[PDB]
Amino acid sequence: AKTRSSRAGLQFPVGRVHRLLRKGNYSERVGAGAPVYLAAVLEYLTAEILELAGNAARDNKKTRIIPRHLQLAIRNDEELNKLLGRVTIAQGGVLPNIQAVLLPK
Amino acid sequence: TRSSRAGLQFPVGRVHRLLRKGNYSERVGAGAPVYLAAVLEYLTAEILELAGNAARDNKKTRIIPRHLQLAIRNDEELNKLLGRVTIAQGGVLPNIQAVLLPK
Amino acid sequence: SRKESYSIYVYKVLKQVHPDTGISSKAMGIMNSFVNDIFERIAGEASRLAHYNKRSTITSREIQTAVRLLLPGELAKHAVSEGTKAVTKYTSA
Amino acid sequence: RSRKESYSIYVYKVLKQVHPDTGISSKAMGIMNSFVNDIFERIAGEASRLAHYNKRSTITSREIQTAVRLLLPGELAKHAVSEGTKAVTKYTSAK
Amino acid sequence: PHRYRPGTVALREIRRYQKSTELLIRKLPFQRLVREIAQDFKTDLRFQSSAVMALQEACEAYLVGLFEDTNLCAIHAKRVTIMPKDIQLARRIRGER
Amino acid sequence: NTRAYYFVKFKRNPKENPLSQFLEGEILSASKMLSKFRKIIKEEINDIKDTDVIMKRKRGGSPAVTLLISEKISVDITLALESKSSWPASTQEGL
Amino acid sequence: KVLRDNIQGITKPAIRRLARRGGVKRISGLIYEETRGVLKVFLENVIRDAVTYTEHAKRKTVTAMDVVYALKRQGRTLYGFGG
Amino acid sequence: NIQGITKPAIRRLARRGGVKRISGLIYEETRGVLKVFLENVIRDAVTYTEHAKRKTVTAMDVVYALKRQGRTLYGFGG
DNA sequence: ATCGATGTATATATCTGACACGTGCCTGGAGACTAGGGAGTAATCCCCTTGGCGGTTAAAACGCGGGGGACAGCGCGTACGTGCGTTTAAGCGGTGCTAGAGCTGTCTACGACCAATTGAGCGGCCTCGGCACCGGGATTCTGAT
DNA sequence: ATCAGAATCCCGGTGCCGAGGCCGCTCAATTGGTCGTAGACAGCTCTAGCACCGCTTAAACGCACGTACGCGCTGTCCCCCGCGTTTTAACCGCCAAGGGGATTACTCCCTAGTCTCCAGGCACGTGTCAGATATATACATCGAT
Repeated sequence: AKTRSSRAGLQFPVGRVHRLLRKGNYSERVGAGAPVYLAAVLEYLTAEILELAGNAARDNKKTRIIPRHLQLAIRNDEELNKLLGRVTIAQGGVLPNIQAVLLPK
Repeated sequence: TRSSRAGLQFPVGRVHRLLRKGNYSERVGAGAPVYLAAVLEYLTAEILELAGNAARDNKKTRIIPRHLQLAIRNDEELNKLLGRVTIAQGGVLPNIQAVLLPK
Repeated sequence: SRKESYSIYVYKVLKQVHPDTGISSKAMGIMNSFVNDIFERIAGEASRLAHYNKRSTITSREIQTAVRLLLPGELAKHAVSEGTKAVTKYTSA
Repeated sequence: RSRKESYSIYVYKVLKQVHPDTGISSKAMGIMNSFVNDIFERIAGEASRLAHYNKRSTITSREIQTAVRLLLPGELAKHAVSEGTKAVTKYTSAK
Repeated sequence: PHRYRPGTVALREIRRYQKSTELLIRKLPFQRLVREIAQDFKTDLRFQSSAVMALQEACEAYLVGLFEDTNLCAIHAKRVTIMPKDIQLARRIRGER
Repeated sequence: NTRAYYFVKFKRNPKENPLSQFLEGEILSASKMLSKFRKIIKEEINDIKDTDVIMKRKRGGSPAVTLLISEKISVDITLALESKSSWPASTQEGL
Repeated sequence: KVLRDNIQGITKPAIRRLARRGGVKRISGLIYEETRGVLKVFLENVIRDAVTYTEHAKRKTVTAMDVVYALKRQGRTLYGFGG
Repeated sequence: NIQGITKPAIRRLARRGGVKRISGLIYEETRGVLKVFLENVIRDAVTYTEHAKRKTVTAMDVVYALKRQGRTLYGFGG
């Protein structure tokens, strides 16, 4: 295997991540395994978000993940929602949630 | 020195060493530590001046953390700068809600 | 004549997870910004961890404890598992 | 017998400038010290973000000035910018 | 005239404006408001169209996330109507000015 | 009170003076005049087809324009305002 | 061409709609003025930093990256506008 | 052992906060809130510690943990 | 409670702009060497944490009675919602101008780097004052009288 | 009002310890002097921002009316508060053990730097299908009747 990404079994670019860690001035040096690890973590997080979003899309019987579906995936999952609590998502809308007192009797 | 050249009291040399060995950028313009040392000294003079006065109100000749908290929280634009900062042994601003007062 | 992004890598991950679900353009922009956000967060945390210890290099140890500091519980555990797995494989053979 | 850095004597000198008779207790010393560290780390972090945002490799007084204008609130910002400009200008005035 | 009992149209409008995601503040008046606010900082600025749209997205997100907390405050006081004291309590708890 | 450096303000004059464009409020701006001067010189020396005359990059204001002819000649062109009026009050005891 | 008093472009039904999205079932009549004040304060606090990032870049055009950077600074990260 | 945060101590904290009259269930809720906050902060402190390959949570670790939560704390050699 | 009809949700047919895909170039990723400095590891010092204890005393815990504040119910008036008709100005398209973003070459000032050196700063040490406090006196609170 | 019983505030002598001042030394800041390059300046190009007009038409406005709901008022009760008494465990000072932090010396291997390929990725361009809407249809449901 030539490229470090395929050598690490990932899909995110280990090389691009290595460059961004170098010309980002986070430290004088960047260990060999740091880009591998960081790209693996990025890949896992984006795989989780895309999985949940795809499910949210399959719910509404659509085929394309629009931003609405990313918002539903993020908000409707406690751990992502804690990771992305201070994050507006353009066109995201809001979770459909009427307060329990406002509904008529 | 180099802090005297700028009429500062904060050490421009030390702020240079910290902007350089802190990995904020590859290069540090030689006029940056001066500007930064001046801004630090101005904010420290502001804090210590408001603090001092409060201590003098408590008829005391020695600032203690309570006085820093009184200065930082009474001033409106120092509060906004340190809005998310708790000061050890600082106490709070004497403030009883007007609804709780007797009637 | 180039512009960097993750617009294709996120698409590969998608096709790997949901083999038949497309992704809009604005949603691709969102994911492309989410990856950048998490990258800057984990990298900034690893930089803080490099200085707090008077180290100089961002090893994998630094990135690992940064992932533990940022992501909440089960995301942290799974992300650390994935990271160590990818690193170990890279070290292997 | 090492040399741990801290802004003790500096804050002390600024105090003796602004209140020639008021002392400062070691705990308030530590608080002023951590305040200097916090503000300096904020300003340099924002200067770094400015530099990288505009693809420059130098933190010049321009970046520190915009960092001050971003962090410190309104009036504090204006007066701090004036103080820094004056100091830098004076530094240029020497050789 | 035929009429639902008050509250019903408000309920269906809540349903409808929580399903959809289109921007709610009318666009052109928001562009004008942004330019008018920016004049006080640097005269004759030009606003990338997408920058104005980003400001509008952020502002609608903030007002929606403020009316959520406002509604929480109002219901907490055994009311259904939100009122300026609710908004001011929400913004005082959040930490804003 | 430097006795040698002055601000120039046009007095009343009926026939419009073509230096109006170079005003900055009531002061005639050295910067804008220099800018127009150098632009004209550059565009004119680009009309020199069979001789490489190069305008040297800006260094100050007194050596307004420095031109290089071929690879041996250098010519410093300094623009000066002329006043027929009395010598400035300060500069009397001289000469 | 100066503009003045466009805060009334955030009309009454626009704020009513924003609320209905927020979940509000019944809005008092003085919410409109307080909401316009709140929106103007927020917009000033964001556009000041947008314009500052601009001026520091020596540009004269507020890019969307400057608005996104301003929001990230205020602590309200925005996703979906590059960078 | 959370009960070490006694009823009068929560009362004193509320007094300092400006609370005039305290209900009876505030005590259990406040013990819960405090335990949550301490869980988060000590988790981050122990993370920084483990990463430094030490075994004594030092003041700088808790200061950093609080800074990371967004509650910067002046006064401990920051 | 049926209408009913308003509204919501379900089903199919059509259009079209957005996307998923197939190339061509290029530049950034990858690989092989070299070198040196950062990090690991072992040894040693000594500080600083932990534990144990005995006593004292301030604080916690407990009982109790009573009053004052929480909470429910009712009434009343206003003020907010809803529907219609009228007015306004957003949105869209289309054109047209151009101010300014963006890329590129040149060139000079400026900052990194290294070696000498010299004073500023840190640490140990010690003397004095400043704050806490105790006590006595005086004024001002809160509450029954 | 008043009178009292504390609570608080003022003023002064007093002790303790911690802060402020001094002195010695080592190490980092300063100063030249050299070199490389970042960035500034200008100049060209063309994208994109602004301005404007005219139409259509959806939304905003204004107004009228009714009723739901906010709010004040009253009544009851339970549950905090405040106080006095009994208990308990925190503080403190002291001492001992020893674990671990911090430092130093040595060595090695891991990463930066550089140069040399070359394929992964991006912009371009294109074909098509997912989704929005139209039209038609089945059913929930709000509600005054």
